[PDB]
Amino acid sequence: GRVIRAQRKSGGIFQAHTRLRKGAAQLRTLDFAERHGYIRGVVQKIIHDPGRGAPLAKVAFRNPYHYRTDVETFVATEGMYTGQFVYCGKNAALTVGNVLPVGEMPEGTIISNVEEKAGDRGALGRSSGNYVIIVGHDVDTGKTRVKLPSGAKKVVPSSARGVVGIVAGGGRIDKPLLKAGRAFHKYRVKRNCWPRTRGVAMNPVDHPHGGGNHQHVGHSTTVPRQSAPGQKVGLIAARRTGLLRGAA
Amino acid sequence: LRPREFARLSHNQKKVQRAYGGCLSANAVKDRIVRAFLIEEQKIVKQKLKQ
Amino acid sequence: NPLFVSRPRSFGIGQDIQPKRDLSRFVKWPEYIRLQRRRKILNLRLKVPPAIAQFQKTLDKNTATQVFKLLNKYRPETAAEKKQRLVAEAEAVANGKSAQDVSKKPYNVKYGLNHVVALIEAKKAKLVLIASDVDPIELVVFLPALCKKMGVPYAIVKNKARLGTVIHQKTAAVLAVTEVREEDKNELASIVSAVDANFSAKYDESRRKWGGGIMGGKTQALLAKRAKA
Amino acid sequence: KVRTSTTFRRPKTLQLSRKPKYARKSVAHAPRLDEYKIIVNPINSESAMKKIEDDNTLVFHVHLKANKFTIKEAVRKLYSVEPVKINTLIRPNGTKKAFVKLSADADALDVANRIGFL
RNA sequence: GGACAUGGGUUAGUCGAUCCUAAGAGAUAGGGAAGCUCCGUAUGAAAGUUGCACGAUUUUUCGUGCCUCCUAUCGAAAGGGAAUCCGGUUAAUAUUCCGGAACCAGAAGGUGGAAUCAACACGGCAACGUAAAUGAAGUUGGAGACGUCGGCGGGAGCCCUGG
RNA sequence: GAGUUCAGCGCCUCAUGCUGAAUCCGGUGCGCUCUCGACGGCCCUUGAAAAUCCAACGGAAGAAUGGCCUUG
RNA sequence: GUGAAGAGUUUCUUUACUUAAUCAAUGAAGCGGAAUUGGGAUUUAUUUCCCAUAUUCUAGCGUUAAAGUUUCUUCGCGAACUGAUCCGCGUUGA
Repeated sequence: GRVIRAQRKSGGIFQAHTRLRKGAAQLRTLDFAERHGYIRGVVQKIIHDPGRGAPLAKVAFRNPYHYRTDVETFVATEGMYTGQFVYCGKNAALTVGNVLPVGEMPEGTIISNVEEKAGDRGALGRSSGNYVIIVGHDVDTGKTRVKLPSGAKKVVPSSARGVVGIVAGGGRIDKPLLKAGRAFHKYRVKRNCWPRTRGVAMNPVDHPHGGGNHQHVGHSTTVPRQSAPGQKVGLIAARRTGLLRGAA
Repeated sequence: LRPREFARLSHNQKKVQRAYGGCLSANAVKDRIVRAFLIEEQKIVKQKLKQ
Repeated sequence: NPLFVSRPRSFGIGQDIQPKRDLSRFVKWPEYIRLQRRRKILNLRLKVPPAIAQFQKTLDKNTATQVFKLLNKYRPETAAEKKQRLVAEAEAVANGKSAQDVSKKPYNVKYGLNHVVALIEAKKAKLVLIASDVDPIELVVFLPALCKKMGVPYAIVKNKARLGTVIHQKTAAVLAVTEVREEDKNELASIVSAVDANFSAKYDESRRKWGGGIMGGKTQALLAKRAKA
Repeated sequence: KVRTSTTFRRPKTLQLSRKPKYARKSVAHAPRLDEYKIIVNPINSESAMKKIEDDNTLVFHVHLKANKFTIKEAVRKLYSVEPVKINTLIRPNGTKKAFVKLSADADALDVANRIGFL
């Protein structure tokens, strides 16, 4: 046969389009000021990052060791404004836009850009309108239980930092794209993944679903998890199929 | 002017005779002066009242 | 004087730029510096076999000073001394007897690993001085056992460079004393007695004493704090 | 041994200069393109004649590696005339042509007469 | 005759390349690979060009010391960019030649002017202005530097119209 | 003083020269091309980088002496 | 690899350690422990059983040290301590 499109997406023309992107959205390097006290920064810009629904925030801090200022690229939280003072550290106040360790915050708080490990500069809850809820704590072997946007429950060390509030950008998926042009423009600044040709519309050489006098798969679309590349197409390791008629 | 056309000008033609002249506007300079004075006065007040 | 006023800096978190402080403990050192420091750390960790840990025990300052004072009186001839002796021997040989008629019996410290090992096997070395910093340790790891088997006094001393200094070399792995003068017979006997009271008398005990095996560092204090309460 | 920076940098070494025990080349080469390799021949075409008689400029066949400085020096020391401007051309045949304008105190016609192509 | 033969013809500090970087290419450190070579571009590197008068007659770039998030290059004749116009001239070149009239960059300091009698100007309420109006490191800011469509107003050239 | 138009003299004319005049006064625009200025609409599309240049905060350094003949 | 338990002269498991090995970040930028310290409990008291930090300001600025002694015995913008408590096997975290 032939190498399928999924196998062909290893790079090259399938890389992300990052010319217009302004920078990574890392929180900050976990330093002495954030570990022991707090540090004050000023939000000097709130800008639009192409390919990302949520806005980005350029925040200027003061270097504690050298005569210099450092500009960060926080993920903008809803309600943040330019000229606002944000505080990052263990002793920061429970205010929207501040970055605090998860272990220094009560139960039920809504946060964003949460670290999986203390120092990775934000991993969880970064897309627009998404947030992470702090479910509980455990002082002995200090670890915090949190609820992720997908409903999963994750345990993190009680030193990971998170931003109080919700990622700015509100509900973006509520508006229909309404035409291929909007879909074309949406994915143009993201990558070469649009449009998509159905496998049953191809030939047997191209896709496992191609061929036949009628457009049909001919075999179960649910494929095993331990499937070789080139045949891991369709529904991979599907626990169940059909309409989700009641789920939690 | 173009970026390198400023090199041919004299100093006074690229600057306004004021603090931060040629880098900040007059209103911005006035706001900075007022903000600096007020915050320092309140810092002195907070220090004195902390005893 | 009124103009001279105090302008202190708080240097707290988020207040003032921190002053210049020593950051050596946080400096990313070069690879060779890191290797030679983590090496000593690794030897401090782990259970060291007794045949290697026996070299961590060394003569104290006074005995080492006495030993080296004895060594300095018996040192190999330098280039000038060798040339002068050869010139005198050549001059005397032409118009007299052989070189033995003008040259006295030498008295110097024997050196060289193979030569010293042969002397110990031949029971001719009355004192053996083993360097404690031989990088390939297999060269001298058997020396204490060989000396104990042959019944000759052996001591472990630092600074293989210092051992080589007496023999006018950059480095000596082991030094051997075989013959000494009458005026130094008592000094050699006292040195032998002091050396035997520290190494030969404890050879059997040192065969079963494993070295290293210390956690140290921060975890030693952590264990102490945990065990205190 | 106080280190105020969290980085190690290589110290400064003497870096002694070269003091060779023998010269790699026994004899130094003669100056290449001095004057005579620079100036090959004059040009006496109809356009060249018009340039000499009207613009007070001489036309030459300078070497490909000669620049407007070496051409000026070669002209000065070969014909005792001070150029004021030099224009350089590379002909379609691959050879370099030079337009050398003389000062107002020197007539190109008599200089060309002295050279011997008139 | 764009054919054949013989000669002639392309003139630049200001036009481009050259400089910079984009997508990318690609040494070096290092790691794989039997190897041809592959990955890798401050990457797990002792990756220094630069800031400062300590010697220094006496009015100055020559050997130390202490130093701080620098860094290979290639990659656009449509991207960014220091600076030239008119008239004329040839058989064939011209913003390149000629005549006239300019501009930019770099180097020394050749003059004149300005401030400072005992060190770094004045005026205006202010927006700000001048012929000058001493400014090292360090830091900050701006220009370079930016989509598409639609109408409105102006200017230049062209078009039209009266003598 | 250039260029353009017209009118004459030489009359082989040689440097193709010399000598006369004009090149003036007005107006117009939902006009065409370019450009500038202030705006408005659209984006789940917000629409390069660098070289280079400039400005600011800051205070390193300076030495002219005899109210006048004298320096940076 | 190192130390503790357990099983009817032995190796099966867990329950801990890091120095092997692995992951992540950084200009390997403040890790651990001592000494001072006062709310604090012992208790006719002793930090003895206990953890303590300096900047919430509104879109300003914060660098090339001021001060205190004391070496010179002040051309000194001259040297040192201190201002900036002390010590160390570990760049930090998992």
